[PDB]
Amino acid sequence: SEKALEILREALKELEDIAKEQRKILKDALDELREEAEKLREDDEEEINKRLNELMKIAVEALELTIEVLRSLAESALRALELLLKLAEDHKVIEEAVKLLLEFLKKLAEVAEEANRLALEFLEELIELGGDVEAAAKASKEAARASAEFARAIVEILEEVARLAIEFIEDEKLLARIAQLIIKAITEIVRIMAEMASLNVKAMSEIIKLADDETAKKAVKIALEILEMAMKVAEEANEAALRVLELAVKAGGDVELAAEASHELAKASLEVLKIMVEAAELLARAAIEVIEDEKLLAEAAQLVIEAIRRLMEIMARIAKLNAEFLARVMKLADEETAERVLEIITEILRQASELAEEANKAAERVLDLARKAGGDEELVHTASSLLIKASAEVLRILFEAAVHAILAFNEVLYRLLKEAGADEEFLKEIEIKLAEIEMKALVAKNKLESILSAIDMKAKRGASEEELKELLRELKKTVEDMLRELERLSEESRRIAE
Amino acid sequence: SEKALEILREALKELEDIAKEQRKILKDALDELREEAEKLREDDEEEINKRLNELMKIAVEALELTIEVLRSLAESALRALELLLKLAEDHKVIEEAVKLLLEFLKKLAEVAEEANRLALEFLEELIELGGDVEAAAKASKEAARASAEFARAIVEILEEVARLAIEFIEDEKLLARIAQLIIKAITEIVRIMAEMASLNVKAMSEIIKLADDETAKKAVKIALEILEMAMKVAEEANEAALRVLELAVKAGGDVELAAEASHELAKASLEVLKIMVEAAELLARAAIEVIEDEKLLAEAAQLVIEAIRRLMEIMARIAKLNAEFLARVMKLADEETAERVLEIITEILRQASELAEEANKAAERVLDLARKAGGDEELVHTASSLLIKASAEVLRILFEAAVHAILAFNEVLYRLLKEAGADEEFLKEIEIKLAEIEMKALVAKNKLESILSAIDMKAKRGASEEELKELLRELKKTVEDMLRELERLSEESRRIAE
Amino acid sequence: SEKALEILREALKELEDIAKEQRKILKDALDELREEAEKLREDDEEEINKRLNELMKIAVEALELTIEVLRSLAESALRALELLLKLAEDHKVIEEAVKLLLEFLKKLAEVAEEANRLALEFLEELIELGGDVEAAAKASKEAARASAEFARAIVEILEEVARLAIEFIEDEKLLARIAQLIIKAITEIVRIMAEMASLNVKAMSEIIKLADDETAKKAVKIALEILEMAMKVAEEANEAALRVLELAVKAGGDVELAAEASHELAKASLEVLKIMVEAAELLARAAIEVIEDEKLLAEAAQLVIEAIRRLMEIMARIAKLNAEFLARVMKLADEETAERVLEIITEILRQASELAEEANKAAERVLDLARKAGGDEELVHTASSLLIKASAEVLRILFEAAVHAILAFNEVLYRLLKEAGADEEFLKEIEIKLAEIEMKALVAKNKLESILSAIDMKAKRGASEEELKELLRELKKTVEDMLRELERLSEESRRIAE
Amino acid sequence: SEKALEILREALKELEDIAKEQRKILKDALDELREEAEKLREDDEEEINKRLNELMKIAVEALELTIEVLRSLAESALRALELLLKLAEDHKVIEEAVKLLLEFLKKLAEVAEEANRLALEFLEELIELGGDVEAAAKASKEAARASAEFARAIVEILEEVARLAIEFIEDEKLLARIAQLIIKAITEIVRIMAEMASLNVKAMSEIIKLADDETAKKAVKIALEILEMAMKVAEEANEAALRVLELAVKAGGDVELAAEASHELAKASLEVLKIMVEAAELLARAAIEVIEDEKLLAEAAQLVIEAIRRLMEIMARIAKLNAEFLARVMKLADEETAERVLEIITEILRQASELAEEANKAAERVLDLARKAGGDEELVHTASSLLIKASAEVLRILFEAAVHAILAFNEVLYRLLKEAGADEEFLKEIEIKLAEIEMKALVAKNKLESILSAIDMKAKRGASEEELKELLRELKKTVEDMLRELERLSEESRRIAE
Repeated sequence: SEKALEILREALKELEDIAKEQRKILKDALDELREEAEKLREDDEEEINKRLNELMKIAVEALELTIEVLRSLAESALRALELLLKLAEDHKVIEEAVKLLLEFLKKLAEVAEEANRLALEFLEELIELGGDVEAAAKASKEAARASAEFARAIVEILEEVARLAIEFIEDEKLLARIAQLIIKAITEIVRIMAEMASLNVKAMSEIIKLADDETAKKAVKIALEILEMAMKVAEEANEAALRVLELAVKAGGDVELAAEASHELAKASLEVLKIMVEAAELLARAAIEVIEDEKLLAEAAQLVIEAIRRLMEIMARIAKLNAEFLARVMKLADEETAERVLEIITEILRQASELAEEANKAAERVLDLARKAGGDEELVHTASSLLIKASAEVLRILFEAAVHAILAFNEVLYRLLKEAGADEEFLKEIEIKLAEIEMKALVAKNKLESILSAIDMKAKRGASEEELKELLRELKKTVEDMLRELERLSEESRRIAE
Repeated sequence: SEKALEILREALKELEDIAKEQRKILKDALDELREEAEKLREDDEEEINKRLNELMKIAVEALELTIEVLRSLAESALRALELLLKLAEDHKVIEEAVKLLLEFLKKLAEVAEEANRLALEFLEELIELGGDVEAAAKASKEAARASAEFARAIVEILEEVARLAIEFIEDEKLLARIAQLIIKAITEIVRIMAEMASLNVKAMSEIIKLADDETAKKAVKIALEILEMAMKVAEEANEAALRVLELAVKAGGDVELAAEASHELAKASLEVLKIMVEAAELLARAAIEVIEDEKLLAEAAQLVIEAIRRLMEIMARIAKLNAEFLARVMKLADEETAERVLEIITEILRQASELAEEANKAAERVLDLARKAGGDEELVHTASSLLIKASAEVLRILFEAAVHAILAFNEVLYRLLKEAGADEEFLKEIEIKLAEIEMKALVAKNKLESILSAIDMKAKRGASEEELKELLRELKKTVEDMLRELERLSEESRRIAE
Repeated sequence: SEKALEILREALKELEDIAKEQRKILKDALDELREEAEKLREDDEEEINKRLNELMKIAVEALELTIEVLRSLAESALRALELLLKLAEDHKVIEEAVKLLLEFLKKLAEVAEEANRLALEFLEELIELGGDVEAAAKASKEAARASAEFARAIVEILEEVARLAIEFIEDEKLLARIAQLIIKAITEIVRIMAEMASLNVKAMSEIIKLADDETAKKAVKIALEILEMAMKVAEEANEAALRVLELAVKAGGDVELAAEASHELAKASLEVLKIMVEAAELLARAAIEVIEDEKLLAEAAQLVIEAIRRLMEIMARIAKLNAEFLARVMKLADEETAERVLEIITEILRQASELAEEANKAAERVLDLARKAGGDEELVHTASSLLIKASAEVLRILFEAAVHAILAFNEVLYRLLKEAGADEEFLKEIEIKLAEIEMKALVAKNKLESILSAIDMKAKRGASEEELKELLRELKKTVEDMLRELERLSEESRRIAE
Repeated sequence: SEKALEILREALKELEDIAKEQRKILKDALDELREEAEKLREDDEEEINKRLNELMKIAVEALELTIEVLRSLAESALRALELLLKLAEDHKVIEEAVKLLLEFLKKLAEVAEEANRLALEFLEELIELGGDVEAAAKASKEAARASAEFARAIVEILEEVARLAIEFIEDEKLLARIAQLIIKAITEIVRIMAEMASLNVKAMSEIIKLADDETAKKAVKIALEILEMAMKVAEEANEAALRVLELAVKAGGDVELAAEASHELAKASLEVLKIMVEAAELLARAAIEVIEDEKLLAEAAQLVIEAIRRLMEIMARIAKLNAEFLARVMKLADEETAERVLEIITEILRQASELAEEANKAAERVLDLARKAGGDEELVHTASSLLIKASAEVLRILFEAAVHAILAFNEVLYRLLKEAGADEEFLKEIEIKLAEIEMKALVAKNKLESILSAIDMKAKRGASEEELKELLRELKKTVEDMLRELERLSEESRRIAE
């Protein structure tokens, strides 16, 4: 039993050591490359303009190779855990092995972040030397894409570890613990990936300082591209984490603990999307302060606006998906953990609305920094219209999620009353009051849709921004009023019940 | 029981209210757009020529959006009925709920027609201002296409309501009532859609007044296009209505009542195709009186002729399809409701032949208005040849339907005699006389095909129109004589039977 | 019983009457077209050059339409027989009905041949007037293609009648009679189709008289195209006839009678391919005597050579397929009908070899008429090489068929000895002598392949024609010697048996 | 029994005779072609330049035809064996028949090699006459491709014979004998095919002597192409031979004998890949000594380097595949034949490493002959980098195979201990020590991957060749040390066991 845990501990220690040695090998090769570049700095314009691009290309190739080595190390660690699980029938050693393997994959993603940071700081030391700016930006984007690929591979290995633990586990007290531990590890991986992407965006922001109008615009374009792919990694980590929590719930893992795990996952990923908003806003600030035009200025500002639009949409989508998972788990849960899950869903949706509002403040700050820098006016108006439309979309989706939570909680109240052997006429009265809840909820949803339609009509027509802000304030008042009324009606249904 | 009916009544009242409020929102936004256009009328030629097109584009976007809101309201009303059906085991409340929901979907399609009328009257107020004519026609066609999409969505929701009523219903007296009520609602929807399309064609007819020869021809082209898509909606409404009547017949719904429902459906849809013929004829009159050419005149006249050809063909197809459904239901029916169904089929085919003849009179009026306005002669001859061919095609198809009705009635007489335990030699004599009926029917069909072939030969060769009219009179005499003879032979078979 | 036969007789009489009336309608319309053309002959060069082509196009449209009417009549007659078969349990009336329906489809294909002859004689009366030659040839090819389509439709209706007779029949004495009657009808249909194609080729041969070098070459090209599609109809009629004979054999139809039916089918289709060879040779004679060149002369001669190559190949393929069917039926047959089937297969292969040799004489006559008219020499050498290769291919295939017949007869002798309860050691000696037969047969086949390879090597190298004729004489001597030896070895095996 | 063996002996003697006669026919036709060419040599420049190419084309057509005849002979011999197997229940005659048929297919491939040699010597006698060089090279490549197609057809016939013997055989002592005999025959076929390809490469090497720089480069290109397709035939022969050995093992064929058969197969195919390396090196020597340039010289040298890269890769792949087969058969084998199989795998991997090192020496000799002849420097550096990468790849793959062998042997030791009914705690200790073996093996594999990654990083960066040679020496030291340590750990596990 414990001897298998010690053998896996030794193998994971050796894999951590080889990962550290591979990072040192990357640093050595990057140092050699930088020394060659510095030696060539003294010894034509075309010579430098060509060799610096070749050197950044082979340096990104070296980073991609070290990412491949680290991913192979991760797969071998997963295979080691697979060996250990087979070699063990006990639960204590199994849980200890999963904890140790999650720690190791955390350290491995940390080494990968250090390798990415080395590649980007070397690209900076190269731009010091006078290399290209479009080529440097492209090499940086390739670095970030290989890093995001490593993040996805680690997420899949974490999902496979969760699946092995589910398959070779017969208890709930421990299986839900493994669920929450795997979820903590996935949030850690996505935080490290978002940190890598934020560092790469800051590097592009320090690159655009010495670039031509068009070259700076291309740099901003592919910096928003790397932010888009980091967002894709965040969404994929969320989906895999939620798959893991669904598997355990399916296997009987504690209900309230899985609810707390999904809440913590939603919180961590909303913080990740917030830090990506922050990175995009810093990039937009630098672009506006260096782009130096009247047309490409507004073009880069509008492109950052599309990135923030996608950030808002992904915030809303992750909030809706976690609210729906909590709704299913509520459907399965209990008399009182169901109300705890409804309260937790309300918490997650309040957090998502707050972060969507912070994203709107970020986009408004970017559009004001584009106004003060004197950009195109049509582009700025279109960006403001797009943010009004996107904020309305987030209000719509979060309201739909809250209504779905209220419906699921009412259905759980009814399921509890039916299980507790109440009267038939009484249960008919409860099911008709729940039908009332659903009718008024559908009506509220379509009323929200109608008011959103009116706002979008005025927006595409080209209304003033102050006007749309007041109209959106009205829509928010209406949606909050309708949620409060629907909650009051559901509570009166519950009171009629008991 | 009744409480669920009242809850659904309240939800449908609120959905009717939100639909009315959405129509008011559309009117408000259209008023704002029209005021902006009028304010710009006073304040370049390019400025106006561009902004008026942008304004018509965003106004049609507003109409498309209000159609989307109304369709979402329809889906939510269907979901409300789904809730109510589940919440009810009683038949009276179920039937009352279906009646109320059909009334609501009638009012919803009415609101959609009002929204379409607003969009078209606004496009007219815009052409008053001097916008484009091709762009105005394209915006009008987009409006009509979104309206036809709403009509199809309502038809599918009606079919889903009929299917829910079929699934949650255990009786024939009431289930056939719901069948005929859903069919009345589908005829109402298709009448409203045809009215929207006729109004849009009249709007295009009032547009072509101030358009260039080619611009007027493009306007006429896409007005016939909107008539084609309204015809497609009529055919789809027929197919869905017939699917609904087949489902109930399958479930045991009264036979003679389903026959009366299919007869009324055929009658209403033939009136719809008649009003579309009328709209196409008015459009052709206006085009000929404004196109002002010798080549594009005949081109627009020939295009209206192709539209009338398609109208004739769809009249014939709907008549054949309803005659075939009545033939199947006859196959299932009875001793005497079978003869009632044969009489009703004769009525439907007489009505279809009368409306095909009225369509031929419409096309002849259009070709005479093209002759008097001095158009191309080859195009007019080709149009007359196409109408002779299409009228012959309708005669062929309606005759095939009548023969199929006679065959089905004879088969029902034989099935009745076999069920009533008659002799074996006697039943053999009856089945051989029915084989006689079928032999002479096949011969009659191929004789009609041969005479039609001779007419088409003379037509493609380029015969005179008076000549083809006399030859078509001869073909009609022959087909009526053969139908009378086949009916007499079948009646003599029935007399030999009893 | 007999009353159903009389009712079908009446329906078929009426369908024959309507077919005759449709032929009269075609003659009337063609007469009207020819009168219009003659009236225009007196009343520009472009006027005539355009209107004559339009008139031939609409005349071929009239022919295609009359073919459609005749095919619909055929389908209705099949449906009448279907009614009659259902209406009858007796065998005598069923057989009489099938005989009458085959007679009717014979008369229908005869009317179709008369219609084709009318269309082609009208195209001739038009070329008298001075129409195009390429357009006239294209209209003639379209006429022949519609006629071949009618021939295929009739073949499929004959196959369907054979299948109905098989399905509704319980005896062998009569079922094999119906098999041989359907086969006679299919041979009649393919003879009529080949006659239509030969008449069309003769019409093209009388057209090329007044055509330009290139126009005459195009006429010859598409005349060989119509011969190719008539060959396709012959092959398809063979395949459908053989499918019919296989079905009956499967159903227990007399074995020796099915063998005689396949022999007669092979004989008739070999005569059909012979008459197509004759038509191609007449076309080549006319082309060579009118093409009047040194390059296009040899081009048309080489194209006729490719047509004759395809004729040889299809002769060989039909012979092989019928020999294989007889081999299967032998496998099923008997002690002595098996030897009768082996003798009949020898007869069919002798007939196929004789007709392949006649095809070679036809191609040699064509190449001599191209030599005497002074054509290109490379093309003539390539044509002679292609005929040597094709004659060698036919020798190979027919020898393979004869060897397959000998193998099947030996296998039947062994099956008979095993069924008749002979000794085990004795049956082992017989099966090893049959293995000897198969070994030496495989060796003979590959020796034939090797000698054919040597001839083809010398041919592609460009050997003299007299030389290849002597080498082919040697290959024929070798194949006949090996067949005689293999037959002697099989007969000695049979003698060792008994 | 024996009589069937004698009948098959007679048929195979006749097929050998016809093959010999076909070779004589090819020689006769080639002699005639060469005489025509010599006669034309005396009797324009364009005349010769065209007719010599036409003559080489038709000569390669003659060779392709003789290959087709020989393949048909092979198929007929397979069919003869199929007859004989059916005709025999005894094992002695069956084995004698398979031995005789393998001898015959050996003689047939020998005749095919003689035909290929005749075609190539005739192409040489033609280049004596002054034909093209690109066309001669293309004709030679077509000859070699048809020869490789014949080699593949023979390999498939050998696999089919092995499958027939497996299907109609009930014993292991004899079935494993047939397995090893079929494997010897497949090694013989692949040796003959490699000899044909080496002769063709030598012919191209004697062709490039009188070719233009670009023409010589094209000749070298397609000579390496024929070497590539001969390598493909070697790999396919290996795969089919291994399929055959797997089938017998599946059927119960002796285990240790199948291991010896796979070892001998691997040895023979490694010798084949060695002789292909030798042919490529001779071709590169001739090219460098005749190409006479500074750019195309290095281009041809780099192309030979890619061919040697593919040779190294295929050596490694065949070694890995045979080691994996021996690992499976070990998994099935025994207590001591398992250690014999581990020793044999060590032998095969030592042989594969030695031949990969010889391939590296060949490529280094080619690059030194390109350095001394003064070629491009970038191309030579890229070739040296490619060989360092390929040698590292072969080290990686062979080490993976050796580790897989050690894992399989440990698993067999554990399976033996579990079968021999040892204690449960004892078996748990053994399975945890085997888990130790697997952990340290995974760590060793990823350490090898990391060091290989560092070498490839330095290589793509453009390190010096002496430097990479020392780094590769270090990687080899590390891999040998890790294999020795893993073997010592496994042996200590086995000692703890017993």
